[PDB]
Amino acid sequence: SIMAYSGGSVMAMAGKECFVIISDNRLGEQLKTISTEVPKLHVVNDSIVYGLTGLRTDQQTFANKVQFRTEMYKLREERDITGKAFAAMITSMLYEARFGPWFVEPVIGSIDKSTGEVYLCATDLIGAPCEPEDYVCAGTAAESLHGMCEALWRPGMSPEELFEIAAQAMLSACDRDSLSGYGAVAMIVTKDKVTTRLIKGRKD
Amino acid sequence: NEYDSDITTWSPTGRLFQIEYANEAVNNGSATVGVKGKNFVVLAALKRSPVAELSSYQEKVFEIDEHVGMSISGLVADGRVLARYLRTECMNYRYMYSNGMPMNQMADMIGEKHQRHIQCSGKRPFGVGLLLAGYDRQGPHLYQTVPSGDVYDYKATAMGVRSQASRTYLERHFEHFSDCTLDELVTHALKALASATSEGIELNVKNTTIAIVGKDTPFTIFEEESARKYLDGFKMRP
Amino acid sequence: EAFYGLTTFSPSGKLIQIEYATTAAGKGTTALGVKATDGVVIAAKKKAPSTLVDASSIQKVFVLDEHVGCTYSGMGPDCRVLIDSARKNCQQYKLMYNEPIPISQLVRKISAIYQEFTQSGGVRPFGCSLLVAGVDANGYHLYQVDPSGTFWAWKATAIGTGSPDAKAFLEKRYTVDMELEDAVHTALLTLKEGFDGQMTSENTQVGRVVENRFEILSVDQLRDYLDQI
Amino acid sequence: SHRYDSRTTTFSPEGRLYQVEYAVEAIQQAGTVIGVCTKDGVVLAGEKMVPHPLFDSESMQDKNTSGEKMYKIAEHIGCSVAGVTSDAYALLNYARLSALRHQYTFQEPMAIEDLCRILCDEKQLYTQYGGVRPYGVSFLLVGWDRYYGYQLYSTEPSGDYSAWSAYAIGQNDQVAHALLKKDWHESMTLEDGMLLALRVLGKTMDTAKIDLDRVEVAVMRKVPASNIDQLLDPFKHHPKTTPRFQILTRSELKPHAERADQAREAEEKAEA
Amino acid sequence: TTIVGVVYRDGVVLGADTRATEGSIVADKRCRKIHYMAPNIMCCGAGTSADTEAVTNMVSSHLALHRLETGKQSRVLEALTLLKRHLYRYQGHVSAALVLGGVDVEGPFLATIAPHGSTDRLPFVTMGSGSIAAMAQLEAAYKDNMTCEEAKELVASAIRKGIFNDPYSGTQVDVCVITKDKTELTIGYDKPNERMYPRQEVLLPPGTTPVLKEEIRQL
Amino acid sequence: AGFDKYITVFSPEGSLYQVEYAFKAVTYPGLLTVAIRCKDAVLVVTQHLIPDRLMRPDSVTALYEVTPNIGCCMTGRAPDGRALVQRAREEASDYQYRYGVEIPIAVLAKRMGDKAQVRTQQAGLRPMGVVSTFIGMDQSDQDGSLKPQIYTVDPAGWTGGHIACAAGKKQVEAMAFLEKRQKSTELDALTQKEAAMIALAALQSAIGTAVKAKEVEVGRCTAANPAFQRVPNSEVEEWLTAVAE
Amino acid sequence: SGHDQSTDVFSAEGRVFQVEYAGKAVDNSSTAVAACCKDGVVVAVEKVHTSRMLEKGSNNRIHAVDRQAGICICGLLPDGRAIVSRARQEAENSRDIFATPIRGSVLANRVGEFMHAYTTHFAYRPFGCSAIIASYADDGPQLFVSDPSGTVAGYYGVALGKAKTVAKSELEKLDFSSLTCDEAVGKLASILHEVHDKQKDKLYEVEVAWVCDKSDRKFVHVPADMVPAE
Amino acid sequence: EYDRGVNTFSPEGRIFQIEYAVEAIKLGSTSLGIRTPEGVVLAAEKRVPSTLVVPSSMSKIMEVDSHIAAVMSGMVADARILVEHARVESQNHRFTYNEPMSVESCTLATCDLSIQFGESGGRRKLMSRPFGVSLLIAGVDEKGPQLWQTDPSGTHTRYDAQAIGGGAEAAQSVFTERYHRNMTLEEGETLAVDILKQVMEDQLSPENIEVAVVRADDGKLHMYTPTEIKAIMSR
Repeated sequence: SIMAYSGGSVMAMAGKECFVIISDNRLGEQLKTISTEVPKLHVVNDSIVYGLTGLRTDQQTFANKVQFRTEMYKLREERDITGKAFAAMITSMLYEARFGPWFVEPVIGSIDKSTGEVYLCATDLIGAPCEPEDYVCAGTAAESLHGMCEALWRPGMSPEELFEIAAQAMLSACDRDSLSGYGAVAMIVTKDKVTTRLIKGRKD
Repeated sequence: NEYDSDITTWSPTGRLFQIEYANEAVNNGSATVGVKGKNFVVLAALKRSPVAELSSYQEKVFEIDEHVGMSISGLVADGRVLARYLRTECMNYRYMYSNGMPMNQMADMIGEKHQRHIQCSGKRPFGVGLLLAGYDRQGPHLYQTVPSGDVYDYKATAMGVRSQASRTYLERHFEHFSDCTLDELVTHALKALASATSEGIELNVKNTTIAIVGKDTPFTIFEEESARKYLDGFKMRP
Repeated sequence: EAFYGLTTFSPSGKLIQIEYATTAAGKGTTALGVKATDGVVIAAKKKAPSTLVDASSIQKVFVLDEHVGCTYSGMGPDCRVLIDSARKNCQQYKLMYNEPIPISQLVRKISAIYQEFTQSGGVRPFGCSLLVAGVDANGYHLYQVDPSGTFWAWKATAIGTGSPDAKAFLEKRYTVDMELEDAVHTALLTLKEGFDGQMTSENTQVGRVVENRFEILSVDQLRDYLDQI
Repeated sequence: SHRYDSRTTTFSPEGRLYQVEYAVEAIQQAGTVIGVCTKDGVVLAGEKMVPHPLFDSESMQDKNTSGEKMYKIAEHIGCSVAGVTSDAYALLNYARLSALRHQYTFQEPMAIEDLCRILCDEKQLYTQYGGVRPYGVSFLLVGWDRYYGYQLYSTEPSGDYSAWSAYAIGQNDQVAHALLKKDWHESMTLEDGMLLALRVLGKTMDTAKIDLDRVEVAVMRKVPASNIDQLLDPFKHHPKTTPRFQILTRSELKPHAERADQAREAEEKAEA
Repeated sequence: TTIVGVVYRDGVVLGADTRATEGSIVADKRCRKIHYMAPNIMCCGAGTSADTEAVTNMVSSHLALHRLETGKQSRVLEALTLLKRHLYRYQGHVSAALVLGGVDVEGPFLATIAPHGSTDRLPFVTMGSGSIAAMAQLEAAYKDNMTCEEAKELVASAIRKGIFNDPYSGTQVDVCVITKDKTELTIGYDKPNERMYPRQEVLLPPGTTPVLKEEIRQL
Repeated sequence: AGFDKYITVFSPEGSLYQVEYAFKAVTYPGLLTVAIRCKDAVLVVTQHLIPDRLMRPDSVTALYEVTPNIGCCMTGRAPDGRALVQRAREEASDYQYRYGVEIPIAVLAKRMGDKAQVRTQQAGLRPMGVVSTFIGMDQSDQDGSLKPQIYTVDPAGWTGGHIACAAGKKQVEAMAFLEKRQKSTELDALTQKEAAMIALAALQSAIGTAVKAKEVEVGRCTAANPAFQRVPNSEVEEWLTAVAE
Repeated sequence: SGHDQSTDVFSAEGRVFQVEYAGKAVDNSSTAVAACCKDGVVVAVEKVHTSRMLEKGSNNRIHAVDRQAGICICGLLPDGRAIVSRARQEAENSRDIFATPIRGSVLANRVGEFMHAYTTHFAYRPFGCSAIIASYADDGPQLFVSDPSGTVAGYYGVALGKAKTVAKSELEKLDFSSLTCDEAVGKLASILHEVHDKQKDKLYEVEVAWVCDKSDRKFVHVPADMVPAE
Repeated sequence: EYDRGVNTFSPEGRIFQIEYAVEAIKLGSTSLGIRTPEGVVLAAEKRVPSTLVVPSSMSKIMEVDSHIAAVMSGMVADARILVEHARVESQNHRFTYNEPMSVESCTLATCDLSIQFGESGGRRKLMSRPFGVSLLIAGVDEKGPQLWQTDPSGTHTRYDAQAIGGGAEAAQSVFTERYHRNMTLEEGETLAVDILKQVMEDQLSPENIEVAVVRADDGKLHMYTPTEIKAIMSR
């Protein structure tokens, strides 16, 4: 299929006043690894981090469109876009091409810097939203990621515990997936600081 | 006059001065005469004579279809546009029905085409008048169109510069046109055309075109070579 | 078909058509708006031409969305086009971002139509001025928009006939820490000062922006505020 | 009807376009804004209308995008307007759209000269086509790009643009040009340059003890990068310093105003 | 997906399940399928979630604009007409099966809109993959002029029939009651599938996953 | 800057001359109409005078059906109003096809006023020199009952409801008579017969000729019968005889 | 001044002067009369010829629009031809979309709406002709007149043109209740002959058409040997 | 001036814009044309603005096709459009019928392009004004040497000897005499040179005028070089 041509997997997980968003590093052409250092995460602002999964050209085109839209929003509206508004904007952009769909599947995590509420979203290729309170995941290893997150996640996690759970789930899901792997990159977003980490993985 | 600069402006007395100016343009063209007989229609066109060595040619008589032709007077470009439109309509009709367009329908179409250009702001009237000579199941037909859009069904008529003399001559022999033969019709048309020439110019082949349409005669134009039979022996006897 | 511009510059650098439109926008009945630490109240003057006009049918205070309202002074039919455009813009914003439109963005969108009709060909400028009041993520807002497209943010302002006197009265009475019903009292008194007769609940239309919403006041509510001033 | 057509985009017997000249005259009555292009930044200083006691400030977050006189086009581009403000807003939106489209196509900041050129063609188009009035606004563009560093451009309401080391538009622009020529050098620091701006503004508006409620100042400079994240794209070069457009606040502008007016007394006390 | 609508004595009772399946795998266990249309009109949706969300949001925005224009409350027939015209315009490619329920001055109004645009106004309706098992319940216990409690219990039972006999439905029953004056939406009206056998909660101390580079950015 | 009154541009006084001139086209024909509403019905009476005895009296009329439940009266340039009627009917039909319900009278009046405003801002279009009076019944909320409704649309695009209104030649005198009668009684509490008598008395007093039945045409909407229909001449005759006391 | 140069401009007294000028152009045209005889409609027009060499039937002013409907033109003939084309389009639309002959009132309203649309835009001028619509549809015999202003009025008897007042006065002497088309043809022809001035219009012809029960409710011209000689 | 429109008629019946464009022709340089049984000769006055101008860059005679030439008078900028249209139409005729296009047909196409001017936009974008160009098209076809003249009104006229430009009436006066039906090509060339002499304010030099000839026997166009023009003068 077209969605599994480039490989890649992204997963967001919700802490208490924090969220951890993690992506694999592999970029390939349906069996062959073009590169092993291609993360799929994008930072919109200090509060929102989103990742794209699917056809890599569609990932890049949609990321460019989203960057254009967010810069225009910040220019017109003198403020940073919020997570819910950003997710709604992505939903509208994806539904505009309802019959010419983009082959991406975004995974958005956001936190209110003043409140601390965590908002997660994961739409389909046509924008059908999904907002749970535990975790979202997309990619070729989506089933394994879902299983690991269901088996490991608990409500009241600390940023460190949440990061460890996310890293373990991501690595174990990529081990069973031939189109994902080669380490991981994770972003822990709290109310006060944002941390970026690179996680050892198999070179397989 | 502040009511003559636009076509969509009515004069306070109920006149349209732009159309009247187009009629004046038609009245300044070369003289032409149309005569209708029992089976034939003959048009006579007065073309420019050479200046003693220099013969200029300008096409005034057009062949519209196998059974239809016309003579223009006034703006030559408008006459060419109208000829193109009429030829296109005739080709369209003969394609659909495998027969020539009837003359009444043709006259209605020319009238509608003229009227289409006298009511829009971004349009101007055709500064040309037409004499349509044709034949159909209903017999010979002779029409005259004006920039206003009126189409006149005529037994015999004339238009152009100094055409009042041609008209007043035709008003003496027209009631007999239903009995005159083709040669007599040609002679009558030639006399009418000669009545519109200047003092020192007599009709001859160099400056006269003769168009003929009939029941078994497709619309045929007669010029320098073919006009010898009608103009070599011809002189106005008062 | 009228594709040339009707507003052009003058040898003095003035767009006299826009100035004439502004003059037309100041000939309507008196409308005014007052901001306060917990809301904005805008009051207009519904003076019907006769007693046979069914004052309930005539409206000078409009709801643009669930959080923003408007009032005007000048040409009402000119105002209704802008009211409809603002309502459609609010709906489109809610469809796009799933959030109430901020008042500043709505005012910018309204101002762009003003400029469009003051510069595009074949049309004349609008002959009305708008008073927009609303709530957004950064608090309470009250804007004035003129036919030229220029907009200001106000604490207390007035438009229409008798607007200089209303603004002069508001300047001395307004207080930086004025609260909601105090602002309503001030607005009603300011209308009463320039009012030709007696203010009845069928003669005035008032809308008080209260913390999440516009909520045009009912006849009974306006009576409850009219019998108290 | 064609009778009432004003024929805006037509030539006159002298080859001059009257609508353009009238727009220029309109800009002459707008508030004065002065740009000074130094080697470590560009300063914009403009006079804003007298603040009415009932004026309210739009409680905008991110108080660096647009002021009462000065606006941000892109992260590396800023501008100031003089003339029809409502005409200026549409052109500002167009300039932002053009800059973001260029960033979309090439993933690099648009050159300042390129942005100045692209919005000048928009103004020129209305003087030759359309049959409507042109934009009555002049722009002072500031910004930074790797090809020429700090730059300063001025645009006329005809499509013409020019590059300047120091310029002014609005009221008393000739006087401001005369005074800027007296005092400007290439070896000028940012804080010196701002000192030149206010000192020229306060003299064009003819005030002593320059009023803080009537002046606005913006700066295009370069600051150390803040949001550089190499792990998210290991192959992208991130520059150490990024251009920043910052509009000065009331508390930030008065330390520099105090330098300007004491400089004014220091220079006027010795004229005897 | 199982969505059910019932007309009772005074008002309409709508019900839905909360399971959203990402192609044979449960994506979200508490999806919301009872959408807002008006203060007196609601619409449950089944099928492509994106299409249902888009059409419901668009028609609700149009209704809000129309009530701003007219000043009256929206009629259920107006929402039905808008939805059916939009769905018919796309020849069923906007795959959304809707159950529309509201109360007007003309009384309760319950209808179904097929993805192709056809509409059926009925006293009790079912839509979705688990609709048939739901309908068999309604045909077995529905009576005219039920009280609010009877209608709510019947809707919950019909939803539970699709919950247990359809793999695509479950995890809750969402119930919405619409009357002339009030519209109430209960989310946890019935929770037959509770949380049993809690997790082990195996702990992973910070540092069990090796890190290659780290970057901390204070805000 | 010399004409400023042949096209829709502002005068130096901030007024539109081409729209004020269209207001004088309303009273130019010399016709008058009066619309009133009682507690349960709405009536409109329009002057229907045929000086030419060779003219078929029932062919020309100023009363039009917009929808079965919404009727209209046009006062002013007779063809112009006809055009607006067509537009109104279209504005009904599309509405009926867009929402599935019949268009409310207030919404139709608002949309017709929107149509009029466009011709006052676009340069090449001439305003319709007529005043439109739509009468009908409005379906109320929370009780389901019907209420009579009158809505007038001006050539300027101004739309407004009315308890009672007059339009045309000597409309000021008719409005003054109606206002004077309103100071004593309550129009919204009267019956159909009393409202009809008041409307005919106002029409007669405005012109002072004691009109007959053939000289007027009356349209009516009632709560019992929401459809708009014209009152037969016998009922108009009995109303006039009741007025003649 | 400039208040009478285009139709999109109202005068200070609320008038459209271009429409009035078009009506004045109509008033200078040849006289036409029409009568509704309770069993059909008879229309009669006078055609003035500027030439004695015109073929018989030239410059027809009466044209069939449908089987039962026809239009007589009083004024600028090409404008009348355009109006007739529009009316024919309206009549065939009813027969093709609604499968019914167009009612006389409906056709008259369509003609009036078409003529009125040219009095509202600056880019067009009003028609310089009045249209007499004679129909015998399912709504009985109908006779309507459409003014260059676009207003339509139904008549029992109507007269238009230069010799309008005298022709109208002659029409006032008829009963129109006992009048039948057979005698109405002669009455209208006699009125046209009597009211016409013989020293200014040397060449004149009377063209009469009718649609009643005698023609199977079909709008046709009269038999040649039915109108009086003079 | 914009008091009158571009489609308005004069009270005498003439279109104002067309009559104004005719007066622009008389302000241009003089162009000649001679038809003889041996061929057709085109002559034109260059009237260079300065001695620094490369005379070949202001060619008053342009080649429409290998058998058809065209010489213009008036506004040379507008004449380029007409000549390009004529070239395109001639190439289209060769493409479709595999034969050289007749001179009359080429003139017809040129006038068809010329007439399309006005102000009403509607569906097609028309020219705001007529061409200020009068064309003189010479060629050789199945009907022998043919010379035609084009007007800004869009009216084509076949001629035996026509002259356009400033020195038109004097050239016609010379045409009334000294011309017959059967001149030789050399006689026509000498007549054209003498007529240019009679109507030229400047002195005649080989590089001061432009001469072209389409020969009946050859059937091809031949642009004359300054030495050939001198050889014509030396006779």
